[PDB]
Amino acid sequence: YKKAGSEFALDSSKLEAIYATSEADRDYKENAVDGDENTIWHSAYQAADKLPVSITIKLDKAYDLNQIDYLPRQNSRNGHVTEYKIETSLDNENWTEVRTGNLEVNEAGNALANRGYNPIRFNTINAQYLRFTALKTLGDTNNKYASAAELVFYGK
Ligand SMILES: [Ca+2]
Ligand SMILES: [Ca+2]
Repeated sequence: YKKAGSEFALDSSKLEAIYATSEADRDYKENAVDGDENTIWHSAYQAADKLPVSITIKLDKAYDLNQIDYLPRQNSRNGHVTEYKIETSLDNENWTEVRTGNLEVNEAGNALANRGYNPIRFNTINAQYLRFTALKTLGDTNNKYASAAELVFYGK
């Protein structure tokens, strides 16, 4: 039987990545919301690159949103987000801060506790744009670059 809430997951074709602070290689912003667990967005990792970095997703219409799931890159820890901010907008110009938060880490504070989908819930807000910002991340250099395999959105 279904997980409470799962019927409200939006198809990934409804999510367009319209902005990211930077990108590396072929790890395009669009890959954070292409419904493919195997493709990632990864921000750039040259000397002047640093956190924070953001990625902005446009939905096909406004929704009443109350959750996104963050899926970490599945075959490497580089860019795993550990602290994030969520903002939303109706017009891609006036932003509301909807939450900041942390994803759980291990005892050492150097690896994610949950390698799968990490739920990020917030009070329902009508929005057509959501900006996800990586404030802290893990990697072979920590707190420098972010990645995301998927951002799954829930709304009505
Ligand atoms: Ca998409
Ligand atoms: Ca992907």
